[PDB]
Amino acid sequence: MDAAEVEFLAEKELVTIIPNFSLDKIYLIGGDLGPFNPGLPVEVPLWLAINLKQRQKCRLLPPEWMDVEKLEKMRDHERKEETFTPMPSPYYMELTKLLLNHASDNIPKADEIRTLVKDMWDTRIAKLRVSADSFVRQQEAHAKLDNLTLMEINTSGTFLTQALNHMYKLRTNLQ
Amino acid sequence: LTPAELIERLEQAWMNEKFAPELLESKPEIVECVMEQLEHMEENLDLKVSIHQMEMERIRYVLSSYLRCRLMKIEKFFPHVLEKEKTRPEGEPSSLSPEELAFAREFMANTESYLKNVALKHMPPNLQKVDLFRAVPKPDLDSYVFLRVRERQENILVEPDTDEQRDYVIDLEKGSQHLIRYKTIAPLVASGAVQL
Amino acid sequence: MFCEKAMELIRELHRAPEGQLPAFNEDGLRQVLEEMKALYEQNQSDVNEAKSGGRSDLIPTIKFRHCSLLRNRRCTVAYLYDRLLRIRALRWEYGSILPNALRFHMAAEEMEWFNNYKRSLATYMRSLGGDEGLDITQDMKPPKS
Amino acid sequence: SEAYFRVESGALGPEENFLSLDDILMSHEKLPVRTETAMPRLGAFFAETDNAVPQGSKLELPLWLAKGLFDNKRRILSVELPKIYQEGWRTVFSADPNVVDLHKMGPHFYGFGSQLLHFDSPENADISQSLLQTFIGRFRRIMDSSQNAYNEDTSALVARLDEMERGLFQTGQKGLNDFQCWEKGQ
Repeated sequence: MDAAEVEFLAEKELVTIIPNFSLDKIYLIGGDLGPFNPGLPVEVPLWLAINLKQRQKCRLLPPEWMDVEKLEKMRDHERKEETFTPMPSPYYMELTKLLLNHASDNIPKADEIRTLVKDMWDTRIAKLRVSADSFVRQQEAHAKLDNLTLMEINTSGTFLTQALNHMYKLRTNLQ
Repeated sequence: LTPAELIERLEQAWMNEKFAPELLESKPEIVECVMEQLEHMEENLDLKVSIHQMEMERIRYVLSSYLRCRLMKIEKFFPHVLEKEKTRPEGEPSSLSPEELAFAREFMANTESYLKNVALKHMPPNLQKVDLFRAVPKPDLDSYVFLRVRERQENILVEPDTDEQRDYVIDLEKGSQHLIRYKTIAPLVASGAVQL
Repeated sequence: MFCEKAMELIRELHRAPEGQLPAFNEDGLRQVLEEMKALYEQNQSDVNEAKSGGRSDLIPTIKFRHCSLLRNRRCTVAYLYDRLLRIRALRWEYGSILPNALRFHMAAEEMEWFNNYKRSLATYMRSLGGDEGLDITQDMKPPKS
Repeated sequence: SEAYFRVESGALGPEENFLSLDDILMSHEKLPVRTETAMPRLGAFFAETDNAVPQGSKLELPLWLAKGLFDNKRRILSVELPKIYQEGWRTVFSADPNVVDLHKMGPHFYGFGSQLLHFDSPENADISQSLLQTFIGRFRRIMDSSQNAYNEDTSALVARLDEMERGLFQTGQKGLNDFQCWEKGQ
């Protein structure tokens, strides 16, 4: 799995748009969507929202958590904690990337939001490094990690699992 | 039974296949239903049109990726894929659709023939037969993986290594995420209690 | 000494990055198959003496020759199998028609393996959807409009 | 490139993978051995008893050959442990594993070491524990540089890594670079 596929799953996440056009509810294989009404909030998959925004047929609304004040508190929280803290969304990195790239005009303080989220990612990947060192040094064989995101797990998880596989062989070569 | 659920099942197989170190069970009923849905929708074919075709592409992509992943595994362990199917007890789920089986057979014949005509037949009388079941690596089930618990499971034994003294029990809670050896939770992947 | 020629086949492929395909080493393959013949002939002779006409003092030499045979055999098969894997890759990276640069470095037999392979893939992909459905060679990357 | 799925090494397990080019290269490396008999015709270091090798002859044989000629009874030959696995280096690895250049002293440190266990050396337990501890002690520095945690030249670190570590380095680097290209998709 590559990062493009992680984003592919993120695109399924629902977001709220403000249509500037009218249209009867559509019947997609994954579920009904709409109806659509000018000026009325609608729930649609991220990939559809992105496309409609590009097509300039709607306004993108930012997630309640995509706020400089809240993100600023989350970043400080993540730094104070030795473990991983609960992230706003299971696809916070993908939603920031896609929304800021296609609707920064609809997101206030987009510049700052980008820095705060980039910081959270930096602090969490670094923490993952320190966490893995502890896991390896104590030669652990199992771990719970409810707070990690898929993008994070996929980005450095092949390294950790490859290392664990080798250690397993080395730990059992005299058996 | 619904289309939405059909798609969820597919993505589940797609993800599980991507991370499992071995070839997983064939899901013919899923592939077919997805092919049908695409065919039907394709025929039904204004903005609503562009929206439908976009979704069709998303689904087509997952199917193709899933099927592509299965072929590489079939190719990687081809002798073991054929031997396992050969001794598969009646009733147990096959790791091969009728079509994938044909593909695997052909891969074997083609490679064995190529190997025979190019070098083996030109070797001494006592060194012309190479056991492919031994020459080709089997899947390594002692590979670590990450999973998402879909259904609560209890009394799961974690085996750090070959020293029974380090063994301990664990419980997997719904929604939680874990890191552990694949061999320990393989049956859970098959039953769908867990997701890789 | 022994099995050095076989090592040249391995180093050659090993220094070829990204899965590149250097010219098929016919000469190298021939020289190895010959060494095997020679090793087998020499060994088949000493074994006679060991049986009757010599001493069980040749056994150590006989094992040495045997190991050298198994070693040459391991290297050539490994060499040939790796080339097939790199060639298998070609179908998914270039398509069904290969460029001159690749086909000119491939052995006639490897070209045949490739064709048998693409013919089987065409059959698999065609049985997937209706009469002719789903080219899983396309949509290699997630859709993004 | 993407569709090329070569046979991976198996050196860390019971035995190497037959078709693994990397294991074939690893098993070509030599190890100290001492003859325990006479080897006729093989004297040309490849009249005197039909050109035989003197019993009790110290030789540098490729790992694969020694494996094939070896036997616990130690009748054909006996093997000595390369320096990098003896008391001396084991002590240095134990103090701090990061200082050693496993490329220069390897380059198949862990894989040769694992397969070396097949010779029933009395110090097999010392050799084995040394292999694991060395990887454990080097784990962090490899992960750190593979993800460029400190924005420093990795070429210098990668040059002192054994072949297994270099692969690990690759995986880590590939994962991060893939993420950074995605994150920058227009």
